[PDB]
Amino acid sequence: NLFVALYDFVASGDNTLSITKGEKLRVLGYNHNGEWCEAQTKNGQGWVPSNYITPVNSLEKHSWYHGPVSRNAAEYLLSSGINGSFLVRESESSPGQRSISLRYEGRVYHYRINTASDGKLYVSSESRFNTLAELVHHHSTVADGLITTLHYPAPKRNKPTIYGVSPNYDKWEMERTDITMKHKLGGGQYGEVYEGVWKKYSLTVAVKTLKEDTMEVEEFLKEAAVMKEIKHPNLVQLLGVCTREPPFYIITEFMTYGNLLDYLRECNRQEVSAVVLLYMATQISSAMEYLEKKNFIHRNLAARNCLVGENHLVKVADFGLSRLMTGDTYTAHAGAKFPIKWTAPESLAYNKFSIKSDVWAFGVLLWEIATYGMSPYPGIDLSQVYELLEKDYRMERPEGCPEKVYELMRACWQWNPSDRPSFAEIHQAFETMFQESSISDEVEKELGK
Ligand SMILES: Cn1c(=O)c(-c2c(Cl)cccc2Cl)cc2cnc(Nc3cccc(CO)c3)nc21
Ligand SMILES: CCCCCCCCCCCCCC(=O)O
Repeated sequence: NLFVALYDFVASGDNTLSITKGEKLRVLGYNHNGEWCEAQTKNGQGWVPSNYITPVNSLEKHSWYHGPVSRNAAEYLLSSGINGSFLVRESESSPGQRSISLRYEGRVYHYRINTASDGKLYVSSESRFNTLAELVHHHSTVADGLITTLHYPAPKRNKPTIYGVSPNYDKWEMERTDITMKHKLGGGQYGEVYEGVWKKYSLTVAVKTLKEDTMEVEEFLKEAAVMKEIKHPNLVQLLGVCTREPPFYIITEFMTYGNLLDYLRECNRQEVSAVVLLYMATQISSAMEYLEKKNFIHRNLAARNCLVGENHLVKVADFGLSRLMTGDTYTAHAGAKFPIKWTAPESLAYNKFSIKSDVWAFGVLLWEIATYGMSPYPGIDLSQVYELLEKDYRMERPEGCPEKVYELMRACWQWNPSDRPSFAEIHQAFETMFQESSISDEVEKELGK
């Protein structure tokens, strides 16, 4: 029953324990939701995140084994590699089905790993092995059917998200004196949000403070309440709150690269190619699929409200969320002012919002991504937007945008909200979109034309 650490973890919450990647551990038990476990190492005993470690008898211990990663995600991971960079992944839908993804001369080759009647694994029928590791080791020395050898495991660059800072049940409150406030973020577009350092861990964070005469208190507290319940890799994560006395604080993880809109407008388009844009759009759809299933609506989905972290990780800002049984409608009080270009027709006309109006906004966000941040509805005056949309006018396909991506945009922009796809359908559509050629290849066909 031994485990090995897959990522480094530094102790700071006094009941937590520091571990080093590759070190062995004995697990004693789990916390209330299984997300943390009490472990013993040669250095001590304490709580560590459960997914930062794995059984010594598990495939995850191998640097090249990335588990449940999709074909498209694999192409993103390997976009930063070289000839011979590779990884082994498993199908999320159908467990047990694995494939090798390998980079060679700027292209990624995908190979299904076959299993014989006696359980042996192989890519080439002439070379079968008892275990996955033996198969990889064999192809690490001779290509034997593959375009080239498997030489460089794709790095696992991102530590798994930890939903909070403690293994204990509800321990959100923290000491304001342990927070050093720094400069405001976003030039004020997000309100009173500042970069800060959480001394106790010398950890950089984002802090929203309830200064007098700004946000209404009930609103601020509801936001804090909602955020305690949100747990998804692509939604900004809450780390703590200071609600014992003013100024109230909401403290979250810090996204280092700012918002997606600015990132796309200022990026190196060589580095941030179509496979990277697809990777980011997919992450956003995953976050929205979660809100959809958890009965929340966003109402402000746009690239300026998506934040970018390391290795193109993208998280949707989750301030302002509203609780709404998925299928019901939320009505805004007349007079509410909305960002017209991202607002669905039923919202513009009747102030009605639902997860379907978020689907419409996602379509506009997808167009912003595909254009590297262009302002929507170019060549059109806002006063005529609703009228034009009613006549079935929709933005034109962005230069180089693959046809299937634009069709998804058009599905999101169906006039009747019930005709639009769900976020579950949208996420699944991205994952199955380029199965017989890469997005890179499709962009080519679109341009060459
Ligand atoms: C702008 N903003 C927020 O509003 C929240 C946040 C908070 Cl503090 C409370 C509740 C909900 C959210 Cl989304 C979290 C957050 C985290 N990271 C960042 N990073 C960021 C934003 C703009 C510019 C830069 C570059 O210095 C870096 N910006 C963030
Ligand atoms: C999910 C997002 C996928 C959309 C990707 C669109 C990529 C467009 C690339 C445009 C090609 C550059 C043309 C040019 O400037 O000469």
